[PDB]
Amino acid sequence: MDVIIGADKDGFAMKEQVKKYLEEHQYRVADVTPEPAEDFVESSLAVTKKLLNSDAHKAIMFDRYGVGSAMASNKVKGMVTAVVEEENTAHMTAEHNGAKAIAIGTGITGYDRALVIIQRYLDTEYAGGRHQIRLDMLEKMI
Amino acid sequence: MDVIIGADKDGFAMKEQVKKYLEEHQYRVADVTPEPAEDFVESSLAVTKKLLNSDAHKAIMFDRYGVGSAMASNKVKGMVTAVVEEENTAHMTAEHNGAKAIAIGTGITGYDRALVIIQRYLDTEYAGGRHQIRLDMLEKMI
Amino acid sequence: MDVIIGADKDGFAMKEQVKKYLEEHQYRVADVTPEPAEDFVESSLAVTKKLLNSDAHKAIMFDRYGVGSAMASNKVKGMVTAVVEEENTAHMTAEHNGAKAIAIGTGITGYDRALVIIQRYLDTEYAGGRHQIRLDMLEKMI
Amino acid sequence: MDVIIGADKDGFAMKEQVKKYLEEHQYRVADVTPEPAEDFVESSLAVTKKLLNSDAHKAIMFDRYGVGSAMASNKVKGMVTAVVEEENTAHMTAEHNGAKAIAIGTGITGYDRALVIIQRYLDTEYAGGRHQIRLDMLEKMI
Amino acid sequence: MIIAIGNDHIVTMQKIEISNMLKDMGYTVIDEGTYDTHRTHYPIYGKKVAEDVADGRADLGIVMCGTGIGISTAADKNEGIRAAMCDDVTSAVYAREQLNANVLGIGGAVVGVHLIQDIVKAYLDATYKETPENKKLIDKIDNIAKPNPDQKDNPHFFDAELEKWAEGVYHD
Amino acid sequence: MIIAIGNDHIVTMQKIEISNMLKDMGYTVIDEGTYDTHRTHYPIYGKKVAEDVADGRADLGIVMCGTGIGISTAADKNEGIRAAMCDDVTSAVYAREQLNANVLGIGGAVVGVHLIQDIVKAYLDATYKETPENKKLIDKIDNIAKPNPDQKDNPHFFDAELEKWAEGVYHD
Amino acid sequence: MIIAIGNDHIVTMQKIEISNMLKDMGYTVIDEGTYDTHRTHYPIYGKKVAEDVADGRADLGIVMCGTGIGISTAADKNEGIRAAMCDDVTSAVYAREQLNANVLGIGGAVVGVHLIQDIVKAYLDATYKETPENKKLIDKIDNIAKPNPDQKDNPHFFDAELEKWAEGVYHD
Amino acid sequence: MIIAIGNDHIVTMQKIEISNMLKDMGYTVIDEGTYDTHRTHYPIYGKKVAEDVADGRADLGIVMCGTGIGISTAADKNEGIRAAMCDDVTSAVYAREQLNANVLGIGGAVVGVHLIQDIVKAYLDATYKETPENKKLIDKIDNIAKPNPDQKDNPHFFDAELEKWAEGVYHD
Repeated sequence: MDVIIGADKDGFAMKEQVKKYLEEHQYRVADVTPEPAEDFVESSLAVTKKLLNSDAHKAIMFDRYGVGSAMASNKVKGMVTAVVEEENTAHMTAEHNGAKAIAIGTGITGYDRALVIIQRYLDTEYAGGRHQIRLDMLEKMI
Repeated sequence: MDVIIGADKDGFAMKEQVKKYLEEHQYRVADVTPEPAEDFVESSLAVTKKLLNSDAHKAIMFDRYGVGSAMASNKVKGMVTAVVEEENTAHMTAEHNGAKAIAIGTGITGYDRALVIIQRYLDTEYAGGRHQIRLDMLEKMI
Repeated sequence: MDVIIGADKDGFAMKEQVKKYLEEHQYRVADVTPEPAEDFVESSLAVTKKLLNSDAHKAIMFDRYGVGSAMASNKVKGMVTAVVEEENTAHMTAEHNGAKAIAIGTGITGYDRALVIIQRYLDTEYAGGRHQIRLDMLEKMI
Repeated sequence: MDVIIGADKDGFAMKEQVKKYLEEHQYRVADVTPEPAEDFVESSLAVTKKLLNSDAHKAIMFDRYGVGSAMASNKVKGMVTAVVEEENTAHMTAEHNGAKAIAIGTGITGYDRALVIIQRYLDTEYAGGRHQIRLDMLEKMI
Repeated sequence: MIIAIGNDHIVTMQKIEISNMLKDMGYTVIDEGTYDTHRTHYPIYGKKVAEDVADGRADLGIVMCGTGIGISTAADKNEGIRAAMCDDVTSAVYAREQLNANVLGIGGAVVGVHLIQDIVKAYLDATYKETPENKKLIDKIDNIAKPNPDQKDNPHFFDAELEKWAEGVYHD
Repeated sequence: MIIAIGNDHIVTMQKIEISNMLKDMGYTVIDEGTYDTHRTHYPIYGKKVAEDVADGRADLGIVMCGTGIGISTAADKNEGIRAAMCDDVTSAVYAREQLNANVLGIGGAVVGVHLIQDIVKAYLDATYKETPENKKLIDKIDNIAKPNPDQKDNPHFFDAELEKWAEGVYHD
Repeated sequence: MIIAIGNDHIVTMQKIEISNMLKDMGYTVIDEGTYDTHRTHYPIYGKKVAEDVADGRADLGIVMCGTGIGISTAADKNEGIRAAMCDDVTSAVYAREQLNANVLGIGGAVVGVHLIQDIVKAYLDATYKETPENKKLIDKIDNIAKPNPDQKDNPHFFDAELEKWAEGVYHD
Repeated sequence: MIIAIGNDHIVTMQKIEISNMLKDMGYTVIDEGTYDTHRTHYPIYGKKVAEDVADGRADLGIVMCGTGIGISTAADKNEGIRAAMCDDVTSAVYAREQLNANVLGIGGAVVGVHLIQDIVKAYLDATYKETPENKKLIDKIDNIAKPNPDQKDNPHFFDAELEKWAEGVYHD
């Protein structure tokens, strides 16, 4: 399973840790920000582009609050990014929203919790079915 | 205002950051763990002992998950420790439970959120009134 | 206290029983249908006219289902008629709506229940206060 | 379909009307009280005995409030009598409780409504299934 | 078929239950009544529902308040409306079949949800059965009130009362 | 005064409302009925409430289920109990004044909370008034059933049924 | 000040709580979100709220769904909107002070009502404070999407999807 | 497995939801917490739950109040108990796996139901993994408090405070 990761200056540290974690667990990681991005807009849009052009369906964005990477990346037509700070949304957003990426706020979420969030997100598959109508609606928007 | 703080090996880093924060904000801090404690049992009981034996009414314990320091310190008769991971309990536990201390898990809560939590806890006074019946009940237990 | 009553062919029997009841209980009754009215439209409007043109503030309309007398009399500007089949509305409609009259359907409500309903309605005064805004709105409508 | 009916002095009148109604609708009626029973205990127990000894599964008891016929008849082992004063219970008690009989209070329920109640009760079949456990429990009691 | 529904703050939860049922039954719903449980005034939503029905935006209406008296009375006081206050199936069916009532009122605080569902279904299932007798009754009913062009389709009709309420004129 | 209350899963929320009201009125409440809304069986709780009243642990009892019929009937089928099924204030007052009913049953899903409150209040406020007539009726009622010591105070009385339920014997 | 609020069927009750609070605080509320709990789709209401804010009908917007992710994302995908998904007070205050977010999204099924109240209050109480840094960020964000006039102010935008839903195309 | 659960009046509805889930999952539940929503005191139910677990009547406990702090602290202050206050899955799993916590506390007013369900399931699914390291920690924790024979299994322990409350000693 491929995973696209990216981060700005505030999220870089955790991104580096998560990268190590992912590699240790046989995940093929595509880091779009070997060096911290100028800001969360650059990092979030970079992850989005790599994701929407790759055959990967999992991505993780890192910044100080998460809010920014999602706000910016969601402006991209077809993109669906979920800010995640707890363990229920971690999997539900993948199951129902097919979230193409999740955003983690390093100033909001501690490392140990982030890992539980991340692993739950990665282990969950989009359920499709009735949920597809909402996804069709979102991908239709600007 | 006075504030008692302490931490084990896992919470030491954030404890040091917060101490500096509190000092910059005119708070008189009493650090009972200048060097990281052996574990959260030693750090929490140290904070508790210094608190129950001082004119201070607020304390912050730092460890990896918060749970431990709370579980341990709450065993001490008369002590009331609240694990805090969000901004509502941050003030409600002081208002309602007159929490003598709050426990923050560095692996659970990010630094920026921790500061909001801490500031809300410090700016909130115990309401007393009907709430005293519950504190009287708690202090009566082991 | 004063009470205005009236009924059509279907509610006449109970109306006669209640009149006797009210008389035995020291109530001054004004029967506007000594002989059964042509229909509930004539009986309800007769009660309404006599009520809106008297110093009485309570009236009871009798017909087969209650609905008709209420639907008809409520068309008169300023009138408020409540169909009543149970003991809670019996007093609440007077307290809240200052109901000028209640409508009882003889094919719906048994005589014993009707008496409890009636007595609860007669013993209850309009509360006024916040409730007046709603009566002011109603009296403003056709 | 057979229907057992009975009534005391207060319920006799309606019982006579319902009897006529039932006959007009091809129902085979077994009236256990050609003359009003001494009281609701006698009439309710008479209906119960006739029902539990007959192959009929529908019965109607009449008295002033209904409450009494049900209270008394339910003391009989195996009997299930439902006081009914509205149109939802009219069918639900048959569907879920398999109510062997329904009790109608002539002082509580008007004739037109009683008929709707009665017809809904008669038109509904016991659903069995999960409901049977509750019926087994009731028939087990004194 | 389109059903307009309205309510005051006391029975919003009951209104939600009925709204859900109607949709499951295939009805299109126009929810006019209050959407939350903040203190408000039943005449507002009663009038809104009445006008949807009178203007043809909805085929029938259902209104509820604690007892149903207030909002159903408000609904009745509108041109083209015949509002039936019914806390029982029997009179609701009568209301539809005989008086061709186009607005049903129910006391959401005195009638249990299972029975409310029954009243609504029975009222909707019923069909008006015209006769010379009920037509004369209905015609009389439709001609009792004196129309007011200032009320008909006027959304600012109660602005006067609302301002007073804001100013605390209606304190307890 | 002590009031025992019980219920099945369909009306737990209505039970909670009545429980709060009773305590606000100064009554001591013994909640027996089911505490959550997980599917269960009305006879279990009706029997619990009945024995509380019969054994003197409570002065009066109140039971509810969707229609009230199931739980009130279960309550009635116990020694020393006179359970009255009342969805109205009138029959409830009669039950207390004339039959000295010690257990009140109400249909939580058919009666609105405001009216349930009224029924409960009227029932509690009423006082039994002995007369040669109702004394004779009460005597007859108290002697209809045949006491069964195996049921009396036996909380495991329905175990056979509960096991069959666990084994799926009562599937739909 | 005017606040537009919306939601999907999963959190209608949480929406109602926030609606009551906003009005108690003196805000004027425009409730767009679904009014009952019948299964519906979060993008419909997220878009409604977004356009209210974008067109000036409302000053700020608040949207919620089970996790908040769906409705907040739908809200963000509109011209003139900067929607912030915040299940905490800290990121919510940041959203307002630094990104001048005009729409707040919350997970009604993952955040407790007391904390939801706190988030909403903190968000509203916060004030945007321009800085050369956040002005540059806001500028970038406002220029990422490509405006689509066919979507802007078009309430029938999701009709194709709604029809397919009616035809059973989205079965599970 | 038997799970004892308790709560104060603020989160009875959340407790009901968890109680329902546990039963659907096959757990036997002992509901100790308050059954309605009448103002009461969290220490009472925290102590009740703690003792069920300590005496072996239940295998594990779950307690909830608005923030969970009060009731979980009460639960922890009992012999044989290791109460873990967790509003997140991560620390709950840690609590079980490392500290062998036998009582889980959650803030029913700050955590949404979907997340509460997740915390509970995760805590129950987790298994204590003993090591020399955590055994030393646990042993230290179990030896901090000084036992009080007057508290252990004493149902009248808070009678003193309850009487004062009745006398209005604890007024606002």
